[PDB]
Amino acid sequence: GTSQWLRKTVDSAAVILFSKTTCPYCKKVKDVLAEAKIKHATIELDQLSNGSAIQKCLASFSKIETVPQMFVRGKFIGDSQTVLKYYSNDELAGIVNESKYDYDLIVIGGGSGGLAAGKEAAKYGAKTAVLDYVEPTPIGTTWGLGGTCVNVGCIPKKLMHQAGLLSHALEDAEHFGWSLDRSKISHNWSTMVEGVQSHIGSLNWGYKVALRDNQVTYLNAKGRLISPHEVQITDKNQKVSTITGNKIILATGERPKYPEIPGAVEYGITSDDLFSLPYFPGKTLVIGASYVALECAGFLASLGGDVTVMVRSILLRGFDQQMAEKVGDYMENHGVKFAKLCVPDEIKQLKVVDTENNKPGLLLVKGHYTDGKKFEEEFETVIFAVGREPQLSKVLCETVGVKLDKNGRVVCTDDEQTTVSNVYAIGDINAGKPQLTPVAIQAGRYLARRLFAGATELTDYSNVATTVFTPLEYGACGLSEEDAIEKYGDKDIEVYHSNFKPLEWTVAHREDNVCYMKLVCRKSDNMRVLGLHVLGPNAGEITQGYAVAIKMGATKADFDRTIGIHPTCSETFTTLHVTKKSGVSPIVS
Amino acid sequence: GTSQWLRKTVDSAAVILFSKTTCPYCKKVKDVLAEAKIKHATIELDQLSNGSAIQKCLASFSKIETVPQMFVRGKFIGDSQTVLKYYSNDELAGIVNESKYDYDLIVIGGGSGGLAAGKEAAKYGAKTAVLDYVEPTPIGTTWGLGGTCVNVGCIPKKLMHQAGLLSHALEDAEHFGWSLDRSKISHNWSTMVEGVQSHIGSLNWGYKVALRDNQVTYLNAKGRLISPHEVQITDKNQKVSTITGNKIILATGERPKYPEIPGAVEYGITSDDLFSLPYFPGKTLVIGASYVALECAGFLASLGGDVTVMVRSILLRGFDQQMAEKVGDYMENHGVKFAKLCVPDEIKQLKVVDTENNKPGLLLVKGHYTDGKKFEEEFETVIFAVGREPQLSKVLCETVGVKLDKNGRVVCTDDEQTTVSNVYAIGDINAGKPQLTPVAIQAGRYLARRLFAGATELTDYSNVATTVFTPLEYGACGLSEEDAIEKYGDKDIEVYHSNFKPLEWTVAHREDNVCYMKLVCRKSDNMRVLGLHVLGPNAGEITQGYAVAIKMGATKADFDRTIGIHPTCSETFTTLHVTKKSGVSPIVS
Ligand SMILES: Cc1cc2nc3c(=O)[nH]c(=O)nc-3n(C[C@H](O)[C@H](O)[C@H](O)COP(=O)(O)OP(=O)(O)OC[C@H]3O[C@@H](n4cnc5c(N)ncnc54)[C@H](O)[C@@H]3O)c2cc1C
Ligand SMILES: Cc1cc2nc3c(=O)[nH]c(=O)nc-3n(C[C@H](O)[C@H](O)[C@H](O)COP(=O)(O)OP(=O)(O)OC[C@H]3O[C@@H](n4cnc5c(N)ncnc54)[C@H](O)[C@@H]3O)c2cc1C
Ligand SMILES: COc1nc2ccccc2nc1CCC(=O)O
Ligand SMILES: COc1nc2ccccc2nc1CCC(=O)O
Ligand SMILES: [K+]
Ligand SMILES: [K+]
Repeated sequence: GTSQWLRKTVDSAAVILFSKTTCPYCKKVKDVLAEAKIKHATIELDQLSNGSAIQKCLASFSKIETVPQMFVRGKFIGDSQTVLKYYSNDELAGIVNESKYDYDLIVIGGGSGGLAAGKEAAKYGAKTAVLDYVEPTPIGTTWGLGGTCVNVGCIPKKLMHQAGLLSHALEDAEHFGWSLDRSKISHNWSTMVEGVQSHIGSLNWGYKVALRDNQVTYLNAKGRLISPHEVQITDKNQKVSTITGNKIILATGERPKYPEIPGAVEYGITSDDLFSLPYFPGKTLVIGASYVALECAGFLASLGGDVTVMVRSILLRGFDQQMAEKVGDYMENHGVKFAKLCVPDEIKQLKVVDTENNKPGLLLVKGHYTDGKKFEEEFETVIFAVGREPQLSKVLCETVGVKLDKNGRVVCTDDEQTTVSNVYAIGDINAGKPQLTPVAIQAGRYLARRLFAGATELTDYSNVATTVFTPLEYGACGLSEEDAIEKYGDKDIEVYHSNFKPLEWTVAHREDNVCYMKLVCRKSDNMRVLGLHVLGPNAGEITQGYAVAIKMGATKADFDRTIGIHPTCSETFTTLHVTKKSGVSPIVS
Repeated sequence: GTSQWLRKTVDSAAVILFSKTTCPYCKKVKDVLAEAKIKHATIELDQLSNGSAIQKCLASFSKIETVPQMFVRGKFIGDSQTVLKYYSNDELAGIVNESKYDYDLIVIGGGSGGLAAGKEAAKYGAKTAVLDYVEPTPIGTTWGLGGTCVNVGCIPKKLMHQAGLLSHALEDAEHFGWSLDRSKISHNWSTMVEGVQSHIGSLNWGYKVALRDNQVTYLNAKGRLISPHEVQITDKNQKVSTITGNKIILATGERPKYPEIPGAVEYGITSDDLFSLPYFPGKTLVIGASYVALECAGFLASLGGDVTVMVRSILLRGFDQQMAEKVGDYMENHGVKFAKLCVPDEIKQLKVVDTENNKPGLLLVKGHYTDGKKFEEEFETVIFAVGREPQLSKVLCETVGVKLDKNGRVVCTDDEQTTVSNVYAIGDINAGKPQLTPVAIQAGRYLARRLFAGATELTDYSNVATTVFTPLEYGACGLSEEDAIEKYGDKDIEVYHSNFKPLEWTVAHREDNVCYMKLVCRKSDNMRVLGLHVLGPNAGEITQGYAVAIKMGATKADFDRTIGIHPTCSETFTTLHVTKKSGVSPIVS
């Protein structure tokens, strides 16, 4: 293992120093490198149990077993005397910059994964380029650096969710003694969008500054991988050039799908357009039943919108269906209409968007229900939320030899390596991985450390917690109840559950027995918690800490022995006792 | 162990059935007991690794080793034939009700611990009485069943905190696009108190119904333990009688202290009076620096109050002092005034409370600073928050033989047993234990199960998480940084930390680099997390789940391997990297 590790580490590191913490010669090299502004990885052999074995293996590359040893791009450069020789002769700059390639790393895609990977790689002296380009939506929407989450995903969706939550805060404030005339209070969509877009603008700028401050080259250019080490770039002026890189990270993400019906591309919008929409959507139809569809429907209804969701089959396919039903029931009871078992056939235009006075157009949506009844209703805005897909050319990928699956996603090893050994894929294009921002960031930063700092830690994609930011939020970590029963059998599954009522909801006259949580446990494995599920306010804050306990193998007894914090929603997890097998109601007084 | 356990279990259980899950004779006894409405504990010997040993030990009490075996108050009553004989002869009711004592359990105190203990004991057929009496405050305030938390603690404090948070929600709503004229919005104290008191009233009633539905006797009476098994009760009419009990649970809690200065008792109030105060406090002085003092000052300031806190030395003594400073700094920057290194000398009355128009009086407070300067300022309300103390007669406790410490709290074994072996103490009077509602409830329910259902599980009082519901909340679990350094030495402690900014605060134009979290870790124990600390919104929701991971022995690597939920405040715990030893700033972009 030690020999294989050392060979890979030496081959891939841009600039790396083998050192010991107590080694004055090591300190002298560190001081020279720091004076010369040369960034590098450092491995302290006296902080590794196999450090003595590593020292002996180093002689296979350098012919010495002493520290310090400095390497550049797979070549031993010297001990302390040799490094100080290069410095004193003004040779050291030329040596640490010598490469077959323009860059140690080229990241194609400046989103959650690619910016994380690029910034982290640059810290170890990898000469890094990040390419980002935002192909416009069909109506011409575009945005700045930072990817889906920053511009058209997690950040603006959660801000618009917060504007929706503040609706309920205005209602609650009267019950808690605040004197306000709600009959005279309205929401202004464009004022909210201006706020959200000013924050996004601060992130676009922040990322450009962060790349500049890490000596990363940012190119606003479309990248195409044309051979293992060569990236063709096309700038805004349609000027084409080629740059070369040692390691390549594909981090190009996905874009919204459209249904293949007349009028969809011409008259509908997607989440890409919604978060900067210059006009209030008005009476809205959301087609789809993903977390995006329900999140978007939810905040638009809480901002005073007339909202309908058109659902082909079920809500939140792949999530726990009991929890998905409760999420949708809350929405239907709080102002969202559902056209269930219904699909669209055509969108017709009745009015064009007013691009001068910022008002929506008008659309006729024709569809049909499974019962044979026609759907025909006017909406001001139609939002498709029917899935996202990667944008890689299947032909070009095959030419370079990067394997894709039938969905067009990249087939990777558990260390993000593609079938082209210097090329890696992270984030939403990595086939089979949870499509989440913190996953892409951990994958990118951990990969950068393996490539350029001799790290071994892999990303753990198991039991990744999530939250759906519907009007009543849904947090989960681990298996759905149905998936646990399919895997282990009904006889080996115990489910503990309870309704609960936030204290905040009492004086506000909100519902009893609507917030709900459950633990899905394995009887034969000491009642191991396989799945945790919570429907309630602040569900992401609730869920996150339990994700650490589940990663560690938490059992029901671990939950029971922990004392609650009172008064909280989360403390209910520490006192669950009603099982589903008992048939006793989970409702509470 | 098995023999000692069985003897204690048989001696203390009111009604207990030794059974096996697959035992038709056992089912017949269960069916008779259920028909006769006889509640009991059940131990299924085939669900215990030492069940076969227990069966053999049972013959020391019953002369048989078969199941079922039924016991009442330490006496073997019969196998299946004998129990059906008693039933068929109408003798079984008289047998299961025969005792030397009126009650199996008398709980003195109907608060967090005592109601938890009493309800749980009654489930196993313990004939239970709960005594509760609320001695009026000096101004005559009293309230109903449920104890400090329900009436004058956690429940109303967190509701008034929520009313305060909704102030900030009104401010935030304008930035998120809501059109409201804040210059015309005011708070009505009495409307909020009416809401809070209607919820408390629903809990007072709920508890009385819950005790009735568990066949618990509720006496609104002051109890005094006059011998190990005899409780003298004094009813509202000053009528005195004696009831007897097998087990006694002392669960009498604490009441606020007053400083020994002129005017304090006559003109000041405490948290006991604040939560039902019929008039707005108006310009308020809070004397003290406990979590109660700061929680109360905090919500009164957010409800438009002119509030000053008079601090003798430090804030939140016994909490992490870095975190206490940040808590107080946030308050001082958001409308709370602090009179630091100051003590009161006298309260003089300037105006009497208007009990007809619900307005406060007026008070002159005279005190002094450590620098020798006089304090002399008028306030409408003066709230003392200078500590709480138990109310047990030191003389009577000595007469029965219940040992108290120098603070008047009860000295208990790790199973809540006092120096009088049938008498137990739970909750705030249990010397050395965290004074928290969920602690009292877990202690009471776990004790009831040991007394009456043969349970062995003890309450774990280690690493109990807390939250201070100041305007910016502070959640913690485990050691303060200073206490970790005192225990293990500075060289063995590593502290990871970061500022952070809630996404909710961006568009709302709230502060960068004010919310803050840290992990206090032990270097020599695999970077074991000794203490977790977070200052930010929803800090109780954030902290609770990590308390399970800390109970399980979480390390920094456990935190790092877990993936964040985005966008949340809690996810910052999964990506901490800045150490205090590095000297690198914890501020973030
Ligand atoms: C509406 C919505 C809400 C979401 N909410 C959440 C949430 O709350 N929490 C969460 O964790 N996740 C959420 N997600 C998922 C999250 O946005 C993604 O998992 C994350 O953005 C994926 O990051 P990535 O680096 O794979 O790609 P992206 O962030 O999509 O970045 C890829 C970038 O590469 C660019 N690019 C594409 N092709 C090229 C090319 N040839 N050359 C150069 N650049 C190119 C793209 O235009 C883009 O800028 C949400 C997604 C959406 C759509
Ligand atoms: C302002 C404030 C805020 C708090 N906030 C929180 C918080 O947010 N979270 C938290 O976990 N904890 C909080 N606490 C602590 C919590 O209230 C206590 O830890 C908890 O109430 C203790 O329960 P207990 O059963 O020991 O006693 P108590 O709840 O005090 O109940 C004891 C009862 O016995 C009665 N009694 C006394 N003597 C006799 C007698 N001789 N005969 C009969 N009855 C008698 C008392 O009047 C009372 O009704 C707070 C406390 C205060 C004061
Ligand atoms: C994963 O996407 C789907 N998978 C399915 C599998 C089996 C049957 C139907 C399915 N429908 C969808 C996507 C749209 C929908 O939820 O109806
Ligand atoms: C625990 O209560 C205190 N302990 C102290 C110990 C040593 C020195 C002073 C102390 N003061 C208080 C209570 C009031 C205060 O915080 O000043
Ligand atoms: K518990
Ligand atoms: K992490």
